[PDB]
Amino acid sequence: SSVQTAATSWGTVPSIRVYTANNGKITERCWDGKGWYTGAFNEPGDNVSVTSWLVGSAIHIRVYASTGTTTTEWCWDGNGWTKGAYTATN
Ligand SMILES: OC[C@@]1(O)OC[C@@H](O)[C@@H](O)[C@@H]1O
Ligand SMILES: OC[C@@]1(O)OC[C@@H](O)[C@@H](O)[C@@H]1O
Repeated sequence: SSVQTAATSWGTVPSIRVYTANNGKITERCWDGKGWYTGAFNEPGDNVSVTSWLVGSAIHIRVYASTGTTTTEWCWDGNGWTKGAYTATN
């Protein structure tokens, strides 16, 4: 019924990313210290989770988008979103 969210953050500002699964689609809202805005992530999914990590000054984000029993990993590594290698046999 209600939307389903996942959130991650990094640094001291901080930067925050909030992913919302709604009606089969996952979108992204972003905060970098100035106000909330809509991010570049939009992919199919009924469920979302996220994790992120820093390597020095580089942020790496992994978003896990699921529809049915299939989970697709999406990867941010500084140069746009790319499909990750994650697989599972659910
Ligand atoms: O604009 C900020 C942005 O580039 O930050 C990294 C990712 O969260 C992207 O989806 C997002 O658009
Ligand atoms: O750089 C992308 C990648 O290798 O990062 C680590 C894991 O998230 C993998 O599934 C993914 O393909």
